[PDB]
Amino acid sequence: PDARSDARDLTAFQKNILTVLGEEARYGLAIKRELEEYYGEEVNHGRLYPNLDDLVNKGLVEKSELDKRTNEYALTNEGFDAVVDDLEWTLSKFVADADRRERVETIVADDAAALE
Amino acid sequence: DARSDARDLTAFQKNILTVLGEEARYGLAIKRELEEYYGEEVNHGRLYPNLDDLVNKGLVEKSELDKRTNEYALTNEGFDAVVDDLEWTLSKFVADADRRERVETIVADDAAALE
DNA sequence: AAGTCATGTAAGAGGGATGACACTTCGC
DNA sequence: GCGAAGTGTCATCCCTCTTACATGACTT
Ligand SMILES: [Mn+2]
Ligand SMILES: [Mn+2]
Repeated sequence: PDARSDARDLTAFQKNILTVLGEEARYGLAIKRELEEYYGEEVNHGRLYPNLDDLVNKGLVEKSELDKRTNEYALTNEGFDAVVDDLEWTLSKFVADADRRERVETIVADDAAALE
Repeated sequence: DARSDARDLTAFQKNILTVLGEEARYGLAIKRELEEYYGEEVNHGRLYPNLDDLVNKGLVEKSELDKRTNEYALTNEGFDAVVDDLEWTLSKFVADADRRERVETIVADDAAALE
């Protein structure tokens, strides 16, 4: 399977969900909480749990159980490709100049400093 | 703030801005690259409503190439929206060494395609 | 058992898409 | 003129989010 076919028509909310899981697997309300900080507003859980179940059936996210009241959601290999594919597509269109490039390099470098 | 504008944007609109980040284009030119991204035919009745809706938000400047042609381009505010949801996904992707190595290889293979 | 936590779920509501129909303008 | 390019517009479908209500599970 190729992620492009199933990961280029997702809503911004669904793409932001996969971006979150790209950092590491989280449970339902942990994704809700880190999405809420991006938007600056509340994220109605009635919007989150259905969007994650759609992302699950498409093969982008997997659903495992921590308790049985809690589910830890994590990207499938296809889902990881979905994030990589869209990141390649943005950098393709952002790295249009030598100036644009190193703006990315320092963006990465700064994020490399943030780990320890 | 850039995140304020960036956060409230359809995916179809984030794609329009990423298109204009590469180069300022005219209406249907944007359409054709969005068709090459989606693998779909992009209804122009959907391209122009949003395009003008991004001009209402201040992220796109609608100039005029010819009396029948418009040239769309990103504003400074428009470009800062693209930068900061680039920064957002890169902060979440760069989670370890191999994710950093992977990114900089993309930018390397990307920067080599500019000749 | 009490108070949460975590998730499931549907009706109505809300907002963009579809698929046309229209105008002007350019090139031959 | 004639065809096409480029864009403007909307009725309606379409689909998602909102906004609640709902349950079982973990902690004490
Ligand atoms: Mn909630
Ligand atoms: Mn069209």
